[PDB]
Amino acid sequence: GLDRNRQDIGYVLGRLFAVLEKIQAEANPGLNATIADRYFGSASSTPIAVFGTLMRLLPHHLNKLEFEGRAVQLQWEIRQILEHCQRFPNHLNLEQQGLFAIGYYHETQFLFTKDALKNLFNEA
Amino acid sequence: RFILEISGDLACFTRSELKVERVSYPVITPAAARNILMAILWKPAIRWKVLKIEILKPIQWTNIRRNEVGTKMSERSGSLYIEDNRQQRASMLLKDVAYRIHADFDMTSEAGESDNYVKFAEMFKRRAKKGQYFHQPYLGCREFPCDFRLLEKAEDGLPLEDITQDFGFMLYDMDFSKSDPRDSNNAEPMFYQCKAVNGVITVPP
Amino acid sequence: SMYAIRKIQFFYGPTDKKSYVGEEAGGRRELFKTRAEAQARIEDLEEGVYYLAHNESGRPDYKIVWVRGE
Amino acid sequence: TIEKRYDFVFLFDVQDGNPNGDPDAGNLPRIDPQTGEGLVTDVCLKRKVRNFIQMTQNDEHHDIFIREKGILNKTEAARQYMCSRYYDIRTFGAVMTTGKNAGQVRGPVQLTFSRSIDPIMTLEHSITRMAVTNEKDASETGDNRTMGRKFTVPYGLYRCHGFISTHFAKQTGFSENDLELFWQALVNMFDHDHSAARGQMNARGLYVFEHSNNLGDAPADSLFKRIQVVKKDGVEVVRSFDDYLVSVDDKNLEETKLLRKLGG
Amino acid sequence: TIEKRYDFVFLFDVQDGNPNGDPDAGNLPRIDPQTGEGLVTDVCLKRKVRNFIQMTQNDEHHDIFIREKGILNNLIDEAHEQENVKGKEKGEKTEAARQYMCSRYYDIRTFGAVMTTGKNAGQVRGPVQLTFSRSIDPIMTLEHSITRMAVTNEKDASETGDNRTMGRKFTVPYGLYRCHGFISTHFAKQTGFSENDLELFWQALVNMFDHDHSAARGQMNARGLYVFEHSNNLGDAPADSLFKRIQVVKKDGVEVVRSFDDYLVSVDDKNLEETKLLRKLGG
Amino acid sequence: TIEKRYDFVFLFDVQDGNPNGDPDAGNLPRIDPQTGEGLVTDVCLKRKVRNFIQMTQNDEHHDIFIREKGILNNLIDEAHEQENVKGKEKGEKTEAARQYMCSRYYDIRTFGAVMTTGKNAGQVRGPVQLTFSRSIDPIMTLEHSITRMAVTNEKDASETGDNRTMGRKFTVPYGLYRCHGFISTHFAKQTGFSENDLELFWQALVNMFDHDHSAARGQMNARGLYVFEHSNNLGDAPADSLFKRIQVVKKDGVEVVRSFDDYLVSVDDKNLEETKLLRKLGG
Repeated sequence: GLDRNRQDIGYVLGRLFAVLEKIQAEANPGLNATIADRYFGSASSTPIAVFGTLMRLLPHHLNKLEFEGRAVQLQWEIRQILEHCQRFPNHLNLEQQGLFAIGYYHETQFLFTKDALKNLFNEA
Repeated sequence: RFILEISGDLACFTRSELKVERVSYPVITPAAARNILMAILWKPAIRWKVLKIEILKPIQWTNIRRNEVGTKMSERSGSLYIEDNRQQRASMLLKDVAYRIHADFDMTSEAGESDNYVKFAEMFKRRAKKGQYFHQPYLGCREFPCDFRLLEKAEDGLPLEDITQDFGFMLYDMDFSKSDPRDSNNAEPMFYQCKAVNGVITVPP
Repeated sequence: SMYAIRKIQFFYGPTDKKSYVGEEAGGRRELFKTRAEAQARIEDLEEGVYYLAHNESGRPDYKIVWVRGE
Repeated sequence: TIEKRYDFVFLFDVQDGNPNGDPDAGNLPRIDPQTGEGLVTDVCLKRKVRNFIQMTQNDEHHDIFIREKGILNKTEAARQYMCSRYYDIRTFGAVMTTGKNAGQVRGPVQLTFSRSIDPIMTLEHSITRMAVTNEKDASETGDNRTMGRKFTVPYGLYRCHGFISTHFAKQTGFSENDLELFWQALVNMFDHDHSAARGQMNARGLYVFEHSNNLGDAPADSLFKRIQVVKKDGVEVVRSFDDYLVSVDDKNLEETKLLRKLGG
Repeated sequence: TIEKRYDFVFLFDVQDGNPNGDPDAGNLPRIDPQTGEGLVTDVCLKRKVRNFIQMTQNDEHHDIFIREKGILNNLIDEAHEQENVKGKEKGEKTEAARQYMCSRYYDIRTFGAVMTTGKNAGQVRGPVQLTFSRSIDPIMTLEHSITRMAVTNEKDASETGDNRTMGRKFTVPYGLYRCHGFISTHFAKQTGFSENDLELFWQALVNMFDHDHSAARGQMNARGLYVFEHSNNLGDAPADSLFKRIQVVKKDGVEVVRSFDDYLVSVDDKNLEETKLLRKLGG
Repeated sequence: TIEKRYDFVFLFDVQDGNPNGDPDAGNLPRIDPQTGEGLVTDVCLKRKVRNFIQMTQNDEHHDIFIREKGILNNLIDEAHEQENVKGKEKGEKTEAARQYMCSRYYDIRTFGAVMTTGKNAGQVRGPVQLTFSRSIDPIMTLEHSITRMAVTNEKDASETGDNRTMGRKFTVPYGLYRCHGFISTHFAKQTGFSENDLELFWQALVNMFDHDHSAARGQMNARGLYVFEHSNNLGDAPADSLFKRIQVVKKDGVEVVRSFDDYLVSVDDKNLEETKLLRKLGG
């Protein structure tokens, strides 16, 4: 399963990264390219470098997404997830670096599920 | 009569025919119980006699070795210098043993002045209660101290009444007769253990 | 006749003991007809790293021997 | 001369190194097969005592009669002289070639196998060296490759139980000053034993129970139970003395048995 | 021979690279399985001291029984056929051989030694035993990988892929190692370990590392040497207290140890007034 | 042979290029995960030395053992047919091989080498050693993406948007790097390392990088080279009391560093002049 509010930095950052990746995926359907090899190595230690830079260009991907429902749902989801954080840390401890990966994979598993995000959005 | 229980971690009672490399008995030795009683209170006028022995927990082996010397020291010598003598030796130790005993005693020929049955019995009860002895009874070797609690009947784990295996003929004691004071020379009485169901019973001559 | 290998082992402290090859397992000591098989066998034992036991002095010595046919 | 029964409990630990390697299975530290804790046979302690005494006193009345070359290089009359000459022989006894009854001469002191508080784990370092042992085949072609497998343990603790029996001290003449010497010995028995194999072995705590009468008053089982040593709750892997707790109970013993704290 | 028993505590660190590599797992620096701290077996440090002596003296009375390539058994035999050893019979022959060898090789005099291979010449325990060394706080290993631009043999000018040549060179970023050492007076009297040789030994440990450099080791150096000097032949008190007097601990601020200034060393000398002397050398 | 003993510190920076890339992690620069600092494995800088010599000397008595494409066993065997064809009878035949090799190939005479593959020819530790070198302050890698006009093969015959696969290039905006080097003497006496070789070596260090420019590296330089010179074969003073006298510090004003003007270099020469010497080479 996935903790809603584990609140340790690595987990939330991992969920954020997974969501961004899924956005990149649906934004460009005719593609296989993954931001994975692009930025896991960056994300482990110094997210302060990479996260904001990615955030710069999320809106373009979001708009290029064809279907409105997916876009607004993912928008609300990232609004929910970013609530926990308050400031991009510059360095991470070892357990933080690992838990970042655990969070990424839990988030990917949750997103790929068939209708969970739909239910949560419908609650909103 | 009297009923006592002994407990301890480790215990070996070496058969004769393997004395070179220790092969302990499965059960305790009827000869051994005599001396265990005598350890608490030795008088030169008391003759002990063991009647019933009860196992308590299932038998269990372990094995061990250590370094030994085999040269009895003599006056003409100065020392030993063990480096020139060592004979590694192995041992088959029983593990986690507690036993129950029913036994009594009678009087030797030299009854003496204070030959009161009652006073010996009373002081035996006293020493059993307070924990008094010449020396801590062994369990076949000085290094395995035992612990004895004077009880009436059925005050420990239920006895393991399970019918167990045979053991053939077994060591009984060592006669003192043909020896004067200080056991000049002795022979070896035997008996038949005959696999008592749970309570091994020592038959007198 | 039966060609085989004598095994010697030197321990610290001048003592040392002897035994053939092939006494490890249920099979008895192993027999080679030709000295060439024995030579190859010596070579392949010499090949690997040798892991000392306790109180062992140095690498063992093998010598070749033909035993009269059992 | 002593006239009262004595008991004591001894607590000692090994920092890093092997106390008593089994001479049956390589040289691994002895361990109880079905529980995971490591024995230390008494005879090792007795040997360390004999070595300490031989090394420290070096005069008459204090010879040992069971020596090790490394450190240095009608019947009743002879028996009494002999048991007056060697400290070891009158302390732990001996067995004569001939005498009263097969030569048995017991002596007061006794000891017991010293288990460990908690299950223990071993490490097997692999070890090598420069030069080949012998020119036999000379291992010239880089064949000096040989491995040694030296053993070690990370940390532990050890409980030992010891008795006396004054009646034997009677016929051996164990003077009380000898008993004081014995105490001092086991207190300082380790600073004069350092060898590569064992590593640092250290002595933690000594607790001495003394009775009032000759034959004693209270069965020693409770006397032992009074001292308790437990693992601290927090840690799951023991690494030092800090991880343990020692508790002493002097609430009832004060009747006729006195307690000391010589160890600490 | 020497007079007074000594004990001491020693503190050294590794800057970059592996201090000791397990021949069971590549060259991974030795590691405790549970606590995650690094281990440096004594024989390594002993070997380093032997090497320093080899470098520094080149004189008789200071040769070393163990060297880069020599037949031990030949050395024993050589020592065996000398006039004193020849004269005696077998029983005293071993002792004579011991005495000669102990006269010759400084190493055997200081540390232990074993010699029973050919013509047996006995065993010597040797005064200056020395313990393991541990690492204060768990360390991490950075598995580095490298490449060769040639190929060893002519078998393959070109590999199935590129030439494999993937070489690994492990390293460790930091960690303080401490060890504890003893010296015995009585055992010393047996082999004649004299005072001046102890002086040489102190000089050795103080300046031991600068003369051992290698590809894999990287920069090393030694920080602390604190010495407790007993007064009488027998002990003044158990050593454990003496060790516990000095201690090292992490400064509270950091959590990734990367230098000496991260750590803090404190020495206890208040109740010192006992006859034991504290002499400090490392600094 | 050199009659002194040298210890030195080295300071070099990188401007816009990957200094040496993980053979596994794609090609991204080698960084310290916990502290986020840079790494430059020694073998890289040493290999640059060897390339410099290859270009400069090109005769005999300065040939280099490792080449762009060669067979090592061939080089060993070729040495095995020198004059000492068998006259040393396998006892020092290997030793003769060592002497000949060290007679020719300056690489082996200076840095260590291993020649025991075929007909084993020996081992040399090497009078000169170098440490890993790492970054003063953290660095941040700027990944890129670039594109090639035409397709390599016909397997991806069709050309689409996802086609023309980009591939990447990595860079580092700035940095600075500290290197620590040691020179032995007693090891030098074995392989005849000579003073002239040392002079060549200093010129190799100061002028290494100009003669090595690739696509990836971009500009690199040499900011400083300081040499501390012992006065005895014996180590006069330990290493650290030397090295701490050359302290380089981030200036206060800037939070993000971009060029050498930011950093500050301090050389301390309080009293080491009495025996030790300090010579300035970098500037």
